[PDB]
Amino acid sequence: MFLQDLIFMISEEGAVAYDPAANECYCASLSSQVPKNHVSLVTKENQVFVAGGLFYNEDNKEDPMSAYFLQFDHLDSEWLGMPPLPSPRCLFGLGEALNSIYVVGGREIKDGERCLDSVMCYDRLSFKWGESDPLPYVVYGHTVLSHMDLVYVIGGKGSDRKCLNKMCVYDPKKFEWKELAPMQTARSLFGATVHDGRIIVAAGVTDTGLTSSAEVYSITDNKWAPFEAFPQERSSLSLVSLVGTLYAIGGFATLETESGELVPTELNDIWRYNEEEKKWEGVLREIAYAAGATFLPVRLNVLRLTKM
Repeated sequence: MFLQDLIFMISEEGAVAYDPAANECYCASLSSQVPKNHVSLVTKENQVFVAGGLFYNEDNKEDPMSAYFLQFDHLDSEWLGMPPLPSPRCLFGLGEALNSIYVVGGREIKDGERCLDSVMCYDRLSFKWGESDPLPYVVYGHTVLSHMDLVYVIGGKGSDRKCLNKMCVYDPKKFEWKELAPMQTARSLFGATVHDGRIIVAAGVTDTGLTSSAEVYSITDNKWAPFEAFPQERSSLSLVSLVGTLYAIGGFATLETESGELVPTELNDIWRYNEEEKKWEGVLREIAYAAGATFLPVRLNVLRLTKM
């Protein structure tokens, strides 16, 4: 057998792996160890990390709260403990480059909820956390992407709590943050991925609502262009590129009830981008029930999983 590339859905309820081509769904983990509020990343080498939540640390009188840091154990479908993130922040993003995992920006969980320009780095050889070169601006709710040992920071909200069209990139070899071309539409809490060597963004919150808009960025040319709008305005949409196909998954949308009420609603649906027609197409209404799920492309041995 060879591992198969699947959509991996992570939440407090467990981990579900979905093959969107066969429409087969598998239970990858029954563990609850991932905190509801979390972010996740998969390395090029298929290792899955999660950070989030909050807990009282054993050891620190000055800063008594830390955040969980976990790594998925492929042998027993449990989450392995790691040295915790010594920073009780939220609405941050996770990146990776060279032999480090990066926790980028965000805002403080407690008093005054300061927005952050700080970057915490987990050194995978030494097993220690520490501070890396700070961002050029404070930012939370942004998306972080990792490609060719660069770490991209896209959108979010800044020091005035307004949405950003900015994008910047970190090169750890040069210790250098650089500003890249901005998006057309400022957005936070949005979906983004690298796909066929370009960066694609979709949906998001804006300063006074939501957007369905999408855009595509050429890394080579440092230029944005419009991309097929997603069919619905949403917050916290996820994009996942899986063996050449772009998928859009979940997030919050507005339900109009029979009586005309406009109610926010959380979805775990999946759509695919039809490249030939340049259109989004529904795939499933609900992968599984979850709140606050994240989604990644992950290779797994299907014969070890429980079919659902």
